[PDB]
Amino acid sequence: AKRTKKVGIVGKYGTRYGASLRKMVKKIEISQHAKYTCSFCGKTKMKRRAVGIWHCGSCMKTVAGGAWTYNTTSAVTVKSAIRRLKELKDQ
Amino acid sequence: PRKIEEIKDFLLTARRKDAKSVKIKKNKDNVKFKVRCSRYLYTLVITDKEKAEKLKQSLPPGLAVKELK
Amino acid sequence: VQRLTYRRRLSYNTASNKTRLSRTPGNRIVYLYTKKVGKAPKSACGVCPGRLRGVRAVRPKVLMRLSKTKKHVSRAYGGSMCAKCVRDRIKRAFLIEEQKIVVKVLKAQAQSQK
Amino acid sequence: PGRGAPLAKVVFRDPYRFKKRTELFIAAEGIHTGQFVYCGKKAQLNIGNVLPVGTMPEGTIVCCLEEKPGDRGKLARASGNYATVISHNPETKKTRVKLPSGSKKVISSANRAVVGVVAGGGRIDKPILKAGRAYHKYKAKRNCWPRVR
Amino acid sequence: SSHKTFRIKRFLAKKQKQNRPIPQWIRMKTGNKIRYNSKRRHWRRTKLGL
RNA sequence: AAGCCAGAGGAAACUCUGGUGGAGGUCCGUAGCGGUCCUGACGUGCAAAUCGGUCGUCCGACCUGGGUAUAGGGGCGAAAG
RNA sequence: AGAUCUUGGUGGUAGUAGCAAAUAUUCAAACGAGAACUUUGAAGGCCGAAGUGGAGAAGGGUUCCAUGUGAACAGCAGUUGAACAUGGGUCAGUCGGUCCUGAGAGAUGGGCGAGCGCCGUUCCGAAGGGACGGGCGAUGGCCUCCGUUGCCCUCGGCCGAUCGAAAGGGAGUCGGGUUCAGAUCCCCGAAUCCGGAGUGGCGGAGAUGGGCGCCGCGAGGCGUCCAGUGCGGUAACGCGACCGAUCCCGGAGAAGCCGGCGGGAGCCCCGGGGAGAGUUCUCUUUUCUUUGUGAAGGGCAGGGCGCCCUGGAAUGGGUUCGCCCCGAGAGAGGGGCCCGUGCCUUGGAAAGCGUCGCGGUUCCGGCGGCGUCCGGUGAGCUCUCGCUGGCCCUUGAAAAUCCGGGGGAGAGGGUGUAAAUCUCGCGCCGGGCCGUACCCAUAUCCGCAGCAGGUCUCCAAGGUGAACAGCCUCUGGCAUGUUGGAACAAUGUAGGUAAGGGAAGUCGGCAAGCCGGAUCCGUAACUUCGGGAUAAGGAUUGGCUCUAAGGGCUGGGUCGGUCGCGGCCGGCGCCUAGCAGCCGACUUAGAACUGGUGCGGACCAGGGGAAUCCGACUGUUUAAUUAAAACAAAGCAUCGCGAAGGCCCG
Ligand SMILES: [Mg+2]
Ligand SMILES: [Mg+2]
Ligand SMILES: [Mg+2]
Ligand SMILES: [Mg+2]
Ligand SMILES: [Mg+2]
Ligand SMILES: [Mg+2]
Ligand SMILES: [Mg+2]
Ligand SMILES: [Mg+2]
Ligand SMILES: [Mg+2]
Ligand SMILES: [Mg+2]
Ligand SMILES: [Mg+2]
Ligand SMILES: [Mg+2]
Ligand SMILES: [Mg+2]
Ligand SMILES: [Mg+2]
Ligand SMILES: [Mg+2]
Ligand SMILES: [Mg+2]
Ligand SMILES: [Mg+2]
Ligand SMILES: [Mg+2]
Ligand SMILES: [Mg+2]
Ligand SMILES: [Mg+2]
Ligand SMILES: [Mg+2]
Ligand SMILES: [Mg+2]
Ligand SMILES: [Mg+2]
Ligand SMILES: [Mg+2]
Ligand SMILES: [Mg+2]
Ligand SMILES: [Mg+2]
Ligand SMILES: [Mg+2]
Ligand SMILES: [Mg+2]
Ligand SMILES: [Mg+2]
Ligand SMILES: [Mg+2]
Ligand SMILES: [Mg+2]
Ligand SMILES: [Mg+2]
Ligand SMILES: [Mg+2]
Ligand SMILES: [Mg+2]
Ligand SMILES: [Mg+2]
Ligand SMILES: [Mg+2]
Ligand SMILES: [Mg+2]
Ligand SMILES: [Mg+2]
Ligand SMILES: [Mg+2]
Ligand SMILES: [Mg+2]
Ligand SMILES: [Mg+2]
Ligand SMILES: [Zn+2]
Ligand SMILES: [Zn+2]
Repeated sequence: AKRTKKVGIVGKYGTRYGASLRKMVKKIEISQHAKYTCSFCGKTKMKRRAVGIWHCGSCMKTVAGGAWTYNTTSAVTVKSAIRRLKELKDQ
Repeated sequence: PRKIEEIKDFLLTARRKDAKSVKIKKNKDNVKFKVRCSRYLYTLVITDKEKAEKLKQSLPPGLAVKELK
Repeated sequence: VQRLTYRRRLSYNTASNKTRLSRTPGNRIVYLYTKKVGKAPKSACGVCPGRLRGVRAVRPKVLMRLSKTKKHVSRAYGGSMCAKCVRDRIKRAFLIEEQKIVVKVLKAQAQSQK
Repeated sequence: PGRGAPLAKVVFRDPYRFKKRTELFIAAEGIHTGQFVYCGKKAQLNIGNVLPVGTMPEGTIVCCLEEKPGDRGKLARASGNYATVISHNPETKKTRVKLPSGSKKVISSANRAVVGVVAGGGRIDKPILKAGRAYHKYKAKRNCWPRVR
Repeated sequence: SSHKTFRIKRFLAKKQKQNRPIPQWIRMKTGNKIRYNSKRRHWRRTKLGL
């Protein structure tokens, strides 16, 4: 059955640290411990090893990513911008 | 210790220069011929008795033939 | 029951002070001081996590008294690299040299026009 | 340990003798093992490449910027941070850039930098929540944490 | 302790050798003025320097 | 606690139930560490700070050996001079 | 005569306080002048495996062991002693140090400094003194030919001395016996590591085959030419070696904490067979003890594999306690590798042990007989190995040392019973120096002491029980903690009980008392929705006799149509709603009967509720009068700083 109404993964923290702080850390912990689809082998085995380091179990590929997510929206926009500036630079 | 499988190997092991002595042990089930070489003790196990006696007379001379019984 | 004592002056449960129980011909239990568990080599590719096969896993100084055959595999890079990554390197080398030939031929035929 | 940015162990070839040179670049976000990075004046604009700022366009952003032309990277090294190449002037060989603090700095056009943002993301987003977590954080850095007013 | 250095062992050896009573014939010498070894040491009463 | 299985109800979104799982500066409580109260004992003591019962904590900012570093207007201090 | 005068001595107090923390002693005998205390025997107890047991580190330094003494000391005594005196005792290639580096310490260059010096540790250094390679030579000499040596060429960044761990890294010793005191060190027996072999110690490998002319009945020989730095497997990889430098690459060393499973061992438990004891008032085929195989080899189980080959999977399948895995190759079939501490074997029974005897060498590793057997269990406990997970704004040493690979500079011989070479088998020699006794604590250490304090570890039985709890016991140990005897006043210290009332006592329920385990129900306000919560409240609990449920192993044939009372194929038949036999733990639920309603019978073991103040919580704090509301904390906010910098030392 459903075990908690709303705390979910931050039920391990009990009543401590404040409801808003637990809610804030909840989504970060979910993204931290989530398994992402590897973009190299296609398997859903890309998980965080340390902060900023994301390793795939299958193809043994290690990627530099975000602290809590596999990639940050900042870095994604940066990659798109660098591609656009490269294709503008060359002709 | 090393276990010699057949009889010819025990013969040319006993005919070695470093063979100090041989000890013959008569057990209930078998007879053990143990030659004391430099590094190892080589044991040959003979199940019957006539072959053990034949080996006893075919041991080379100039070697201690100590009986353990 | 019979209780045991260390046989050496190292009295702490350190990594070098590991024992196992042994029954002597005198019908008593004693400590035998074990050797550390050795590890097989890891592949020089540094990608696949398994350790190599056909190589005896011992402490590093024990490899000095082993024969040559016990420490390698009869293959190129044998005992240093895994078979899978050796095949990958063979194919990669051949195909990249073929690609070099292709681009050389391509520029040689492209330079035909002033 | 002690920094939030992952490090990238990158192996080059020595151009003058038969040897392999191992470097410890600061990992720009997006790079992966088995990737080829290119360092020099003629390197292309890709994440992880190192090339002088003067050869970069007017809006690119960079990771491990040199404060002086010839030392190793000094600016925008902490995780998630980056600098922006604002402007150039071919005469006097100067490039104006924007630092993570928002300040504007004029540097030589020969200063090298890594393209992209440094990995390690929004590490400061997560609340620490625990004096113990703070203790473990600063134990890997230095003796500064329990701060008496 | 059981583990000790050679210099420590030699120091203790000298202390052991010189911790003994005076010979009986000393008191018969002409103008002795010595009654007993006043430098006797017991292992439990007073401890060595080291 | 998350994650997972099955059954059921729903048009969907999803929901309910029973298991599984074993998180946590989590709870009771040994050893350990500490030292609340009796303002108990003792108070020319066993002791120049100890003892008895009762107690706080007991997977962590945990306890502890050894090796090192910091020396006097200096050190070191989750701070009591 | 004074100075709480200085030093020394002596009184009253006073034969006084006191010799009261941790349950406990008793009987007989011996020695002896002398016995509450010594020794022996018997009995009663305690520690109760987290010990009052067995061993170490630090520290001590001879306290260890034997003999003797009874001066002083052991706060009574002593025939005893950790006292005193006289002697004796510590044996190593394989146990440590020694070697390595760690945090760090610290020379030189340089810099500073009046100066002793101190800053600095790669920084302002001409910082490599080495090298199998090639050449020039001296022939030193068994002048064949390889060993010497000087110089030249080439190559050579540990880029920094050195020190730093008896718990880190670090090759390789085990079994039995032996002393008054030593043993993994001595003796016996089995091994093993490292180093060396120049005149090469023995084998084996390399390596000894084809072609053509001839002779020869064939087989087989002669001459010539050409190979020959091994071989097998599709593969994983295998085989006993398996040429090779400078150089390069890699591995091992070399890695946190926690969880859950599984394998192995040791211990525990159960059923028998022996041997020896115990009980026998009655019963008990009974109760207790004991019932081995080291290292190192070989073989085989067993465990693991993110290793290979065939093949291609949806009606998706496999699979764990959990997971998890698959067209990047599932399931299935067949292989390969690693570990192998388990079993068997050599060691090995000759030793050891248990028993029953026989000789004596005042004190024999004496001699002899018999035995050392068969099984079954498991969420058991402890080690160990493995698999798979979780956590981290924490990612959990380095270096000696050893090895593999890439490359092919070179070396080796002209077909010889051959060469260079060899990580293969056997053989030969050596392993120096230092430590090693004992205590390791209610008596060998520190605390002025034989001081209720302090002081780092290892092993760990039975019952009860959730349990390394408490309580009782076995192995082992001890004598009640620096004295005894006789009484049982007050006051005390520690522990109990108390009719009726139930906080009226007191600053204050201080102290004590109530509650307490488990099972079945049942649980409020409030809330950050996680909690509160064992809320509160209620019922049950023994013994005995049963009843149900929860599993594991094998085998299910229709038969002589025939001869390897047995076997190869087949006419020869329908367990397919699964049976038959055997074996096995604990656990739960229910029922009857039963006791003076007693049953978590000892032990273990929350009193509860309604509020107010403060601090969010967990944490920390005045060692020796304050544990708190104080400090810390996450969170929030502000400030400085782009390195010629901010803050700080000097
Ligand atoms: Mg060590
Ligand atoms: Mg064994
Ligand atoms: Mg503060
Ligand atoms: Mg003392
Ligand atoms: Mg807790
Ligand atoms: Mg608690
Ligand atoms: Mg008091
Ligand atoms: Mg004050
Ligand atoms: Mg006077
Ligand atoms: Mg008195
Ligand atoms: Mg008294
Ligand atoms: Mg008892
Ligand atoms: Mg002890
Ligand atoms: Mg003594
Ligand atoms: Mg006395
Ligand atoms: Mg003495
Ligand atoms: Mg140099
Ligand atoms: Mg050293
Ligand atoms: Mg001894
Ligand atoms: Mg055996
Ligand atoms: Mg398969
Ligand atoms: Mg026997
Ligand atoms: Mg000793
Ligand atoms: Mg004491
Ligand atoms: Mg003192
Ligand atoms: Mg005492
Ligand atoms: Mg008493
Ligand atoms: Mg007494
Ligand atoms: Mg009353
Ligand atoms: Mg009453
Ligand atoms: Mg009142
Ligand atoms: Mg009143
Ligand atoms: Mg009270
Ligand atoms: Mg309440
Ligand atoms: Mg009943
Ligand atoms: Mg508080
Ligand atoms: Mg608050
Ligand atoms: Mg304190
Ligand atoms: Mg205090
Ligand atoms: Mg206090
Ligand atoms: Mg606030
Ligand atoms: Zn992948
Ligand atoms: Zn690989």
